[PDB]
Amino acid sequence: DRATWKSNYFLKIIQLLDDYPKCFIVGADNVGSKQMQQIRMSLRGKAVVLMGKNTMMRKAIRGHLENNPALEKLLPHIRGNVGFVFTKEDLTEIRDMLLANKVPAAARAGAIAPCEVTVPAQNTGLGPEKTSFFQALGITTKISRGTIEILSDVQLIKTGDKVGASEATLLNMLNISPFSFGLIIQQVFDNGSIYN
Amino acid sequence: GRRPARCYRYCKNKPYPKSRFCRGVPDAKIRIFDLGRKKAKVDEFPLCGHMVSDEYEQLSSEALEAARICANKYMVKSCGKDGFHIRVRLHPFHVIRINKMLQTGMRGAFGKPQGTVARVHIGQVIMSIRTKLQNKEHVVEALRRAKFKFPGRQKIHISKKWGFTKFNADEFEDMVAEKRLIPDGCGVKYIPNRGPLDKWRALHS
Amino acid sequence: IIEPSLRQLAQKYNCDKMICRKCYARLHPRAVNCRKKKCGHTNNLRPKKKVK
Amino acid sequence: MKTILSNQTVDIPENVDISLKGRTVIVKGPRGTLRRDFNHINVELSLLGKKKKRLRVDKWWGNRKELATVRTICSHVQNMIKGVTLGFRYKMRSVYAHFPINVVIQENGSLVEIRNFLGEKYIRRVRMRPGVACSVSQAQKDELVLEGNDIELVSNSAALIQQATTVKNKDIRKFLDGIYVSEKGTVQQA
Amino acid sequence: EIKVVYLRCTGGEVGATSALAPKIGPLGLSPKKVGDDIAKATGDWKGLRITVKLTIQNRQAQIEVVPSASALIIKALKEPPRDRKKQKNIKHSGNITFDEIVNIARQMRHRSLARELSGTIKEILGTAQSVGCNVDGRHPHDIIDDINSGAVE
RNA sequence: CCAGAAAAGGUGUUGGUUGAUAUAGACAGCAGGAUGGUGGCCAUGGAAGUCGGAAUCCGCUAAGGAGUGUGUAACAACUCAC
Ligand SMILES: [Mg+2]
Ligand SMILES: [Mg+2]
Ligand SMILES: [Mg+2]
Ligand SMILES: [Zn+2]
Repeated sequence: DRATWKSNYFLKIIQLLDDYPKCFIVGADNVGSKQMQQIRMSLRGKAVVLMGKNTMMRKAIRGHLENNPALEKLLPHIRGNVGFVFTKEDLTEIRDMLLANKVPAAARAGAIAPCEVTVPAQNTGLGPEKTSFFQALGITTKISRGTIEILSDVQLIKTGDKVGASEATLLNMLNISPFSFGLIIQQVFDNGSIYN
Repeated sequence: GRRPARCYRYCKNKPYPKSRFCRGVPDAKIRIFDLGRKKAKVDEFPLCGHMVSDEYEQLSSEALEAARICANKYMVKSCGKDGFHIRVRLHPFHVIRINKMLQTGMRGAFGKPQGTVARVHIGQVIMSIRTKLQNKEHVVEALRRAKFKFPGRQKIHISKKWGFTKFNADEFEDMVAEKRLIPDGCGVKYIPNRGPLDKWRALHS
Repeated sequence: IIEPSLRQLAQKYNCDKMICRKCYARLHPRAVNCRKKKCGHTNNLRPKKKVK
Repeated sequence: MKTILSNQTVDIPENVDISLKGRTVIVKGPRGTLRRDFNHINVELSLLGKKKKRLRVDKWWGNRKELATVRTICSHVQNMIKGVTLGFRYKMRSVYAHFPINVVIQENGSLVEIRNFLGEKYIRRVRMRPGVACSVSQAQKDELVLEGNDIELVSNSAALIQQATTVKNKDIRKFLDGIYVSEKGTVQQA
Repeated sequence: EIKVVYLRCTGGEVGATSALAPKIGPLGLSPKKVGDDIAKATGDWKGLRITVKLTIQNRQAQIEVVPSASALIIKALKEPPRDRKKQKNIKHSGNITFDEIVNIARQMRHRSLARELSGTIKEILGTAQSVGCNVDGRHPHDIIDDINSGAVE
């Protein structure tokens, strides 16, 4: 049950700080479960990424402060959905792999937009049967060669706007979605030292 | 067909059973009294819930079967088709009478047998269900929705007895391990320290 | 003929309600007990039947 | 159970000058003054702190049916502070399937004539409340803006013109027309 | 030009119900030329549900079989295949054993939709009681064997 | 006595019994995930978690049911357990 789950989590965070003296305090903000499964399974030989209740990691580290007092610098740097990357491999190669493994996620029907979604004026591959998904946004379309030609560029979703459920579907069926979410690393712990 | 059951409700008359003197009694329509996986051992249905009456009244033999079907139909949905045992523990014996009018009047008044009814004392187990100890709320809800078929007032009490036995649950497996009572189906047999000694030898052999 | 966020604005006031089984009254969507004393603040509610 | 004491302080901001005449409060600031007598509510309103920074409502020996009226008083004082600092802008949009709802504003924000609702020829003349200024907003095609100080006047003058536009004897689930309250914000922001 | 399409065909018998035309016609080529070749190219599957990728170019598509973990195990259970008369309840008893289960786990491994092979044999032994099979005792018999008596790589 | 009411209910309110979970940070509430084998096997014209019958595992996990509900011809899209 949940009590022995917490007590096992204490053990599997005690031994993962007794093993690796080198850590990343990385923000797992709004990444997918499979988009973390890809990175976790890909770096399995070369990293161990860990998450959990931050108010549980506070007391899990304070149960080690009996032994290693250099872990106190981790405590003010656990706020928000932030977790651990444990390794004995590198200092910047797996950093660049964290930077390079981030995947452009699909446009959620209600997520905030970080960047200026627009569509280039082009001939898509949808076909004439699927014009009503452009008519819901008011895109002036033309049928050529059995597909749909978007005549002009459309600024449909701008930076810092709500992504509508109607205007999120045509991004999915045009198979372009600029929302690349990944790991947003901000605090490094390496042998009792912190760098940005 | 039959008159409303608010008429034949209180235990007014003497108990007047189907006998040599009262003949021609029409049969009470409850005839299956216990069901479920009634072919089971005592070890595998420990838990038991009783619908206990709290009025001295008469429950009709039709209401008994209605409540039995309502308590069965819930647990074939809930506990699977062989995860319980309902035993209705009120067989109806009191036949009730009817003076029907067609003009003679009240003269020569003694009723024909109409139906059979069960006279229920204060604090008496009407129905009882045994099942696993994990199906506790299923017994509670099944007896609750079977309460609405009876008139009057019933409470729901989950007993301390191992199933349909008269022995307590905290002592049942102890006494089985001590070989003081042996299983024979729905119930157990209690062995005293009083028999001839070959019956002691035959169970310790 | 109508735009979808406007029809959702209209139907949160017209459609998206609860309706009580007894007394037939109209309640807010997160309702558990009826408002009317005429039904005894009863507990059995239903949603409003959506249009087809 | 009578509890012995319930209280809840309300931080009034810097620009608001609040005073209280016995139990009747007066909140003054940029946009005007609001007065609302609580002479039904049977509490202790005390304006503690010099610089006069907090209002404090006390209830002594109250069961829960009258302890419920403490954050009620606090929320009326907070909506009384908000409508004098920031104001109350209720925007409300006219949803129409076929016939356009033609709203014209008369008596410089105090009367709303609603025309052509479902093609009907009866015109809805709805008077506003004293302190509320209706307007047809620019940069949005059919949106009414109700601005004022008292939230119980702004919202009631919204609900009047919303209940003036109802269907009769038809399926309300399909004839989804009328003016409906869309956004409940402040007039100026912070 | 280079494209890819998918279709979930039915094994050995050519499906008369054309699920081929509405995805091949607007791409240009004949669908009846291709959809009969899918079924003979599968061939040995012969009874089951089989997903098939087809990379399609300006000249022709290419027919190769996508493996499924529940389909590779039931082609390995080799029961006498019923014809199109389609009777009841073909529920899959029988005995498969551990070596060819590991060999199917090889293909789920090099699919690269997997963990290491000691985990893949567990998550594919779960498919044995999914289909309903019996390695003289299914994954409840195989809970504590792979715990400390594994035959893994 | 005796001159009128019941089964059934109530998030009205007041007591009372019993069991839970909660600073290893709960209940709400607002936000982020809600994955893979897999569109699990039977079946069905079509059932991809969501009409049906039995199963109900594993892996990755901080975590996610061979799925609580709304949906679909079937998906999709949303929602819930966690
Ligand atoms: Mg009558
Ligand atoms: Mg008598
Ligand atoms: Mg009509
Ligand atoms: Zn009601």
